[PDB]
Amino acid sequence: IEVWRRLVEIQFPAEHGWKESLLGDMEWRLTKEEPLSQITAYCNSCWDTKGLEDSVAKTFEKCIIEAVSSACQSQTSILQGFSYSDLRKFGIVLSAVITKSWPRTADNFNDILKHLLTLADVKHVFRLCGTDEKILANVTEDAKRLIAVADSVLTKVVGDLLSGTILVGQLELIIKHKNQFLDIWQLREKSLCAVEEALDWRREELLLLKKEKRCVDSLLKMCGNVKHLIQVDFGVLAVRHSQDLSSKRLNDTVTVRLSTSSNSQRATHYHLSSQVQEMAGKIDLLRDSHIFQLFWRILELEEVYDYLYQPSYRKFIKLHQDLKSGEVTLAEIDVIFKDFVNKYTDLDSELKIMCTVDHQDQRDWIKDRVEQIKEYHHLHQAVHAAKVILQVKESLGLNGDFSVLNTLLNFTDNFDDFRRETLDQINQELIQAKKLLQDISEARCKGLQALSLRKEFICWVREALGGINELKVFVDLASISAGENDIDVDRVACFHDAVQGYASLLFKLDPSVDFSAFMKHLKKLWKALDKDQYLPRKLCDSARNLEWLKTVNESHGSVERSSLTLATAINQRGIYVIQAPKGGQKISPDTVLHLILPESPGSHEESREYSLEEVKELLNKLMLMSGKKDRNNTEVERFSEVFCSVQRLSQAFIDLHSAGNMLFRTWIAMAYCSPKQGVSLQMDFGLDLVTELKEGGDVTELLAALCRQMEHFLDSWKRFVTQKRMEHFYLNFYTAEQLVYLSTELRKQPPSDAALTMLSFIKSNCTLRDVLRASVGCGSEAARYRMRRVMEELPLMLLSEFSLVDKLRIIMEQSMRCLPAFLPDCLDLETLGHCLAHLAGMGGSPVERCLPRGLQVGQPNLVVCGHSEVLPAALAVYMQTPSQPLPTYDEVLLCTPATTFEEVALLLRRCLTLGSLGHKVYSLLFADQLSYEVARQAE
Amino acid sequence: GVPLRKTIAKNLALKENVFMMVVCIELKIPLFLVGKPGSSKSLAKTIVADAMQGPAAYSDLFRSLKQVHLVSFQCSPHSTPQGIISTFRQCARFQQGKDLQQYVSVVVLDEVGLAEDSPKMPLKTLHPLLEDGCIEDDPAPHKKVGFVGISNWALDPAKMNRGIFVSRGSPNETELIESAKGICSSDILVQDRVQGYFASFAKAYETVCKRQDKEFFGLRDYYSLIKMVFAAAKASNRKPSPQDIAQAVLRNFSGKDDIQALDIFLANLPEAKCSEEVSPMQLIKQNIFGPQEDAESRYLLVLTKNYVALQILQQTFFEGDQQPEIIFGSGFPKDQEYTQLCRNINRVKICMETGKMVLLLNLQNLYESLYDALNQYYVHLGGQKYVDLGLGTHRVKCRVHPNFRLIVIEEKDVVYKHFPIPLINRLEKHYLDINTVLEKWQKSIVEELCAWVEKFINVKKRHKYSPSDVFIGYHSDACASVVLQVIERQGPRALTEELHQKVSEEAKSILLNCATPDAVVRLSAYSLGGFAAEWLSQEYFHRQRHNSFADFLQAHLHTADLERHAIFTEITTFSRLLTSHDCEILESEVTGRAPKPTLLWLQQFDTEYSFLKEVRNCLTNTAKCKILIFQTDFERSAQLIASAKYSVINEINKIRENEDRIFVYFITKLSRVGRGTAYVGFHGGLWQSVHIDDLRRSTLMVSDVTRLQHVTISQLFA
Repeated sequence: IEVWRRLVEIQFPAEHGWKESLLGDMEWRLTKEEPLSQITAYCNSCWDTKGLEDSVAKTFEKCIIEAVSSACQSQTSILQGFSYSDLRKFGIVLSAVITKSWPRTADNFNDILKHLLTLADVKHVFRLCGTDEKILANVTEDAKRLIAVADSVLTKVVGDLLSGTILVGQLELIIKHKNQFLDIWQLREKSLCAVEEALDWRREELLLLKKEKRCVDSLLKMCGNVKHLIQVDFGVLAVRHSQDLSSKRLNDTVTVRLSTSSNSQRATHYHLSSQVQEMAGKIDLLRDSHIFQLFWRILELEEVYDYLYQPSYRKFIKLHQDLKSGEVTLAEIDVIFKDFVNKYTDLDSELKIMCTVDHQDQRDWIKDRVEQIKEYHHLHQAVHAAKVILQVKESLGLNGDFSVLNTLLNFTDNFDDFRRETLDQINQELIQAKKLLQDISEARCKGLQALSLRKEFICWVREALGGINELKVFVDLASISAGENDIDVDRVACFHDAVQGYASLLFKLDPSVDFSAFMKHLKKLWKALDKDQYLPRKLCDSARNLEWLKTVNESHGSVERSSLTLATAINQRGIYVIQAPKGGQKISPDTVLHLILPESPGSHEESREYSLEEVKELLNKLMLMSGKKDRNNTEVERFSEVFCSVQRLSQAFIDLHSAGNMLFRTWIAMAYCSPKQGVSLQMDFGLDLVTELKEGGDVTELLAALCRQMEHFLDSWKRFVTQKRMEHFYLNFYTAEQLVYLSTELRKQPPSDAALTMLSFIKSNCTLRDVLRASVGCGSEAARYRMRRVMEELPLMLLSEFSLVDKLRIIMEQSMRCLPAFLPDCLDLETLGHCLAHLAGMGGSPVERCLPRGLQVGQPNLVVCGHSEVLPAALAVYMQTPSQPLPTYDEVLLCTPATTFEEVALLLRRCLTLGSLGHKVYSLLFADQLSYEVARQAE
Repeated sequence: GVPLRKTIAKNLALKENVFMMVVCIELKIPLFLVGKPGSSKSLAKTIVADAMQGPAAYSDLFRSLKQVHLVSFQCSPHSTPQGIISTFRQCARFQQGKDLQQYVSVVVLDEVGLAEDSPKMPLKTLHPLLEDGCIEDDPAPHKKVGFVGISNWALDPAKMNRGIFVSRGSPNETELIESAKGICSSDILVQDRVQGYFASFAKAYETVCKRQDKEFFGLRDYYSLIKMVFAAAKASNRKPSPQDIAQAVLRNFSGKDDIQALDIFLANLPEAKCSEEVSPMQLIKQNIFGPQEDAESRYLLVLTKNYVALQILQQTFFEGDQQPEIIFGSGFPKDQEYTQLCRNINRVKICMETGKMVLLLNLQNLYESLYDALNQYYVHLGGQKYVDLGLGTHRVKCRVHPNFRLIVIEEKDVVYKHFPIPLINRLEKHYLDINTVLEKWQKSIVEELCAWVEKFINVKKRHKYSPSDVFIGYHSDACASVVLQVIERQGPRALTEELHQKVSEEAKSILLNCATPDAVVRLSAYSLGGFAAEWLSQEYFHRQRHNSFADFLQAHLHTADLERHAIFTEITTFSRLLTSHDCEILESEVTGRAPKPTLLWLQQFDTEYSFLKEVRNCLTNTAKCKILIFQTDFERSAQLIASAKYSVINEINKIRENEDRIFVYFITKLSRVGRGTAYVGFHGGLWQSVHIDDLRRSTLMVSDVTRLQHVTISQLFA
């Protein structure tokens, strides 16, 4: 620190930043320490004697205040176990603790009290300030103010406690934090014993208030439960109960204890009548009693007492005395404790709740009543078990005498007169029958039931299998029959488990098996149900699906469900074919792509053809089926991969078709999902110059490469078309499909009338002789030279490259150079453009138009007008030269949401591009309706 | 007779809907049910499909009745008439060849109100199709199939072909209390105990529904509240404690900012005296690991900001082998379409069967396939549960493992605007952002880290750099992610300022791991050799391995943990990506502890399957250590990187039976200036973000920088 001060205080000019930098590095070295460690070094070590106002002291004080802030935010009490040597610096730390620990709402009396009680450092602050004067003297003025706030708060709290004027929230927080409160007050009062008495007084009064609130709440909840039938009106009490107590002053809510007068009996905010006091007390005692809740059927509160409470309490009293005496009738036990079955611990709780009233004590009789009720319930369960056993007897066909069970049934029929007896006087014979049925629980009764109702399933199982040994063969057949859906396949396992579990009763049983021998043959089922909890349900599920199980034996030997088998075959033999649609069909994936599935030796099914939708159906099927945790996914994955690969190839074809390309017009590709004689891909362009191309290997690698080349050729073709469009003007009159149509037709003799009509827009009233004359000039000898050149070269070029993709790229390049070599009956875009130019020259006079005033030549003009005005305005533009023929699509485009970028592109290209013979005008109308994409591309 | 689940509300609404559905289906009356989500319609649809398995029925009643096969079509604003036509035709094909007195095929249209006024108006076909089954072709008896239309949005009666139309309104307090009693009926002690709470919860639910701006909470939330309180009381065997009511309410009625559910429900009750807090992480956990019983909770919707929830989920709960599968939209060029839905639903199914938890990423477009599964209305067979999944025209019943769970991660605003209201009601909704995990002091540390960043960038001529230009991958949430990752690695240790300092230092170290060396040199220079600057230079150049990728690799192989068998690292660089020869050098260095590292280029892959093939080819080697390196040039790309990352995580989780150790490196080549596309890193979670200026071993300069930092240029030639 001495080197730091020495170096810092050097009087370098401020502009340079010597002191700030050195002090920043020193502060950095401090902050590397623990905040409490910084505070410890600050207070304990006496380094400060150096001059308390230099820059190092202020930097370290800053760092220490930040440390104290961190500790306060961390709620770490730093003064506990603390030590200090410099009273001034410890007072600075103490002041920082006081100020930083203070709540943000520094004046909230309740938040101040919460701060004082919750934070431990407050205890230390008061302790230090109480011990010796020097700390308080060294403490700042903000801390002294906060201490004065603390003192005022505590003295108000104490005055409220002693008098009784305290709010209930303050009293609650004080009770929860009584120790800190009383220590802090002791420290203050020594600085400046009845408070303990006061806090006890107020705790007793607050417990009374909360008792009454909870009694009233229980009564209110009872009335809310019977709400659906009976409504009560106690507005005053509901308002009083609804008020939040924390704000409410204790002495208003309840009379407080002061020897100022006698220790008055306390009186509450409610002022409950004696009747309602008793009622609410009891209803509170029985708030958890399930037996007092039901126990009854707009009312006033006195009428609620008379009708609802007294009957309920009287019946509860009488029931509790019936239980004590044992005079409780079986009918009462059956009505009341219908719910406690298998909940005898809850019954024990309930009965102790009944005891809480402190009449009919001994609090032990309930153990006996609980056991008696267990016995009664087990007896009725045994009755049910006996009935299930008789049903199983008749279902399975046993003969062993079970007359003894009639005893329980003898009770079950005369259920009504026998039930006039008590819990102990029932008999010993029924007790014995329960002793026999002890080993059958409700789950075991449920298994037996699942067996009973299924006599037809039982007979069928016994006719079909005759033994568990046969089940496995049956299950194999069933797996063939299942249906490939989870429920369908799982039916087989359900059946297998059912039959393996219930095998003893179905097969091993001898019809003459008597009662106990039946119980052991049942113990085998006991072990099965112990190992499997859903076995009865599996039985019932098998019985519901009996007709399929019947089909299994005779029929399902043949089905051979084949959904993944189909995919497997497609992978092995399958062939995908991509080709230009036949019959003038519209271009789409469905029309381009289709699957051939042949037949192989050993499988002489029909060679099928599948449509893209059928393959997508197969795929959906595979996916919803394929959750089987098996490697079979490989076939689905091969299937899906090849499908997707071929689909990508198909879309590339469609793109080239849409772009107006000609090579891929007669092109057929066969992709062999697995090689045929070494061939995985086959391509034939339908051309005498291009021989069949075939390549082997992984189909998907070939397909990806072929798709990438097709797509590269697509971009290259788009460039080539844009280029020829700039090189030739009239091409822009047309789209790609129109250009393909014309390329094909104009070579014909005669062309189609549609084509001559389409040409009319360039050369009015076009005829065959016009096209024949237009063919001159474009068919230069250079073109025949190129054709010969490419026709001779291509064989060598293709022999020099080996992979199908390189031969295909060669073919693609040479087709962009000289397509006539490949497709002789088609005109290349260049010869077509030339023919169009020749026609355009042979036609009438050029069209000379002039824009009206306000519209600038060489500028993109824009007019904005109401809808109705749009169309007449476009017409005035042409009116300027009323002697000129009328415009057409060449000059005017009317825009629609369905207007494609190709239309706007061709309009713009007709306007801007050179080669035209006249000064036409170009209009793009109703553009607002265009899509954003098309307008963007047009710009 | 029909075997309903015990926690199912056997309410009047479901009763009437089932009765109507049965009578109308049996008699081929078209029936249209409209009501708000949770109004027993789709439940009735599944119950009636299951009960009416005529011969295979559970009761003699339905055995007397006809056998029902449902063909379902999910209507949308974009559904065509051909869809409805083909649905009716498929049902006719099912009815063909059968006794219409013992078999019937029914057409079920879901969300018909969506198709109401679409520009194509497909519901017009309804009129003819309901009368005979034919629009132009000649009638036949099998073509007249039954029909039920179920919708949450209102319907045009004139199109219903004068069928039977039942429109329900939002239930009232008496109906909500009856539904609740129905839910609890399975036990009478519990039902009585909770009865008091039913009224308060109904009043609160109507308050929430009137308060909220858009329909965000509905009847499933109320019903699940009753269910969860019933379960709590049942397990405790005592009156439900305030904390359980609070927890149930928070689980169900959280997810919306303008909603103060617990305050409303507490306004109706005095339980508030306890009012302990429960964090969204506790609630998400309680959903995913819900404490033998049919206590199945709804599927999770986590609303997040900037894909943040994934870091929290991966880090906190999925530390061990519980790592779920990420179901996401592929970022590869040639894979976004139908086939991606097919593979995804295959994976969803496989995870249901196997019991693997699923995370639903940008796949809301998968909802039509999962719509019925989210309802969690289950058919049963042999104890096992089956739920419907469809991909196209095919709906199938698929097996759900009790351990299966579904978490959809979506942006809050995308949910609020686009997500259909019934989808929002089918899911249990919670908001999760790093701010919701970080405590006050951890958030303070984040603030301090942002200040420290800005100082690092500029000062503790003077071009005034930006933090993204220095801490490569920096973004608004980077410091929060860093602090989260740090404290998660620290464990659940209690708060103390010592931890605060250690966490701050770790965060700085990580950011510095992402810094340029240029920046650290600058920081020293501009601090004139400051203490901080020298400490950071030491950490960067000496305690970190930015000198190449080989040094980083070696340090990572030696120092990495042994518990984490899969270790994930993300690397950004300005240099040119590694070639095979650099991997040969890495092999020569690494050989003896791992095989040749496998270097793969994400851009080279057109399909997710082609990528997965090579990931598996590598992961199938028996080496006890494997180093996989994925390369990408940031030119769009973030989608490719993300999809590849998810795929590698999934495939490692799948190839995990082995205790082999996999080191994954994702290397992204950036540009110091850039092309507008701002690379965003600090993805947090399982990843370590490291910047390497240059991945090569610097043959032309054998020096690690910071040696030249105290040498002149003349000495270089001496």
